[PDB]
Amino acid sequence: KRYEKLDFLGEGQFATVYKARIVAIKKKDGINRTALREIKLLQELSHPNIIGLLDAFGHKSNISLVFDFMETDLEVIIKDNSLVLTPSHIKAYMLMTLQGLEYLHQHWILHRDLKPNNLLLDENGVLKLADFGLAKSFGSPNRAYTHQVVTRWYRAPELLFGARMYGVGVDMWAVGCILAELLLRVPFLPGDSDLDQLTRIFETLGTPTEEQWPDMCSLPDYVTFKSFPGIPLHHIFSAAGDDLLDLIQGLFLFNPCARITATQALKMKYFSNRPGPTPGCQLPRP
Amino acid sequence: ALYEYQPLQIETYGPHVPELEMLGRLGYLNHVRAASPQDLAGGYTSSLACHRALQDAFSGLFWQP
Amino acid sequence: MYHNSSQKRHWTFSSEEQLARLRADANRKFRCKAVANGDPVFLEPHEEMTLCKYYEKRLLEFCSVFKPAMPRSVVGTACMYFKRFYLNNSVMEYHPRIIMLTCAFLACKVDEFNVSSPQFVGNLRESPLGQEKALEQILEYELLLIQQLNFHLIVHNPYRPFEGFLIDLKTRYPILENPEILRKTADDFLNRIALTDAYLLYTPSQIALTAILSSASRAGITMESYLSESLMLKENRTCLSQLLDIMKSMRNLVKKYEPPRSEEVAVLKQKLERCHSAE
Ligand SMILES: COc1ccccc1CNc1cc(NC[C@H]2CCNC[C@@H]2O)nc2c(C(C)C)cnn12
Repeated sequence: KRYEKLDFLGEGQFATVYKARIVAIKKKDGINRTALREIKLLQELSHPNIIGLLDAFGHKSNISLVFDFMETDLEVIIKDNSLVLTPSHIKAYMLMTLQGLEYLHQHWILHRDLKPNNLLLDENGVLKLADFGLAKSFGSPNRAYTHQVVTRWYRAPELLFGARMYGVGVDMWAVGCILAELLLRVPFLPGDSDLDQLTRIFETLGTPTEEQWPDMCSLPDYVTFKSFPGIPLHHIFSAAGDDLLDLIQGLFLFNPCARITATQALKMKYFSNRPGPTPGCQLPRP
Repeated sequence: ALYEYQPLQIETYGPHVPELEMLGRLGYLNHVRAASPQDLAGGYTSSLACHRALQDAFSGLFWQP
Repeated sequence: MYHNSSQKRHWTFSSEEQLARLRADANRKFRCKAVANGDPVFLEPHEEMTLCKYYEKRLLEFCSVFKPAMPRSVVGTACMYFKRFYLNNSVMEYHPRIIMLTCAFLACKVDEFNVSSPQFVGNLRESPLGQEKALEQILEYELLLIQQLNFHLIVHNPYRPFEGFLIDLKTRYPILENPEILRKTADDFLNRIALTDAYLLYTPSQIALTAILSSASRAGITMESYLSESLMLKENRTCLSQLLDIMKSMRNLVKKYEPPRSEEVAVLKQKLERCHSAE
């Protein structure tokens, strides 16, 4: 085509990503449904904090997708010991993630794969949601989805309890986990199994009650845990202010209906309080 | 260099859709199927279906090709 | 959302004349290729349109008896794919019986209607070897169909707007005591609007509202106050004029629709298979 290969960027089990000239090219059942999902969703979306699909082409039952080239991701930022993550940096990353997510949610799409390495960063410091291979439209009672979505460490408790019907909470919980990972620099809730994921969630944040989550027991794979009191958030996050703790509390509410939406999160005092989010050019470059 | 919220202003080219919060107040939710407790526990409410249906009904109703 | 969708941006055209131009370009360009390769073998554009209408009916009833039951959104997506494909391609180059199956096959994936290729092809009345050969043909044409759609796969159908209008009527228009009796006759009218080119000329909301008001008129209920005071069009008079004109134009597209004649199709199919056996 009109794109000359320059570098090999990565290998996921459904596609090989390579730099090209700068863009990133991602190369009996027919064309793969993950690629078709990416095409069909990203063609209908245009926002600065969502990865832009620039073109698609291919041959036979193969296909390649052209994307804006991204410099790094949030996982590399988190794991880089030499980068100090000031509160302004965390505010900037959260703001961009939430604005992209607000736009995505107004168009009735859930990302369902939010994690630090899916929050890509470009050379201008602009964060973009990427990897829409699990993304799906929501708001339709005619559609029933799967619960195993979202990587385990970022999977919301209603997904772990097996919710076949869910809204934006599955994204917001992951957002909270990402936020926690930005604060602690280690995965907040690193469960090695779904049961162990729920165990770590309840050990840290407390076992929810009926008042906390009225229909908790109606989820098909619900199962009862020991009453863990939970660790108060200000003990877990010892350097966070009250505004940040309120945001974290909102993102980790066990009730998915009560869990704060992207719009509600953006309206919180934390984002409007001092200090302001750093400009993109000043964000730390690994 | 502080941030302030400003809502997404995207032209729908159609009649105004009432907010999620107001749908029960305005009597819309009387005409959609209620969310089951299993659906509610996952965060799915009838308000979502109602809001999306109204948004699609009004989207581009006035637009000319 | 429709209002910033690819369907609105690229696949809603100004007039029926423009669609006629696009189809004429397609027919002319295939004729130029056929003469540059090696007379009344060719189909005229109205002959192509007759065959396209016949094969769209075939696509409809293929989806109608498809097992497992196919959602209406998938069917509408597949029909829109068929219409869009033949705007810029000739039935003499790509056979509509393969293309309609490919459209259904792709719409099943796009609308997340999980179907295995074996159970997709099991719906064809063919010997198993014929099912395999059909599947191979579909897999051959899948990327071609996607390219000819310009990778615009999300199709906004009138069904959810229809439901939303019913909600809004039940909630805000009490003088229509029971809007639900408007459903059947509106649905019928939607099905007629779908046979025309309206899906390429009007927004899905406009189509749904036209069907609803046509149903109300068939029941002799007037709905001018729903438009003027509920949708608040009495405050922007030119908007009400434009909307009423759109709905009248749609009703006339349905009025002047001519189904393919069976003798016509019988002859045109022989011409089409003659075109595809040769070349
Ligand atoms: C090696 O240096 C790094 C390091 C970290 C992040 C990015 C780069 C280089 N750039 C890059 C890699 C990349 N890897 C494929 C997936 C891997 C799992 N997480 C989602 C990713 O997309 N994908 C893209 C895109 C598109 C295809 C979204 C645009 N840039 N880019």
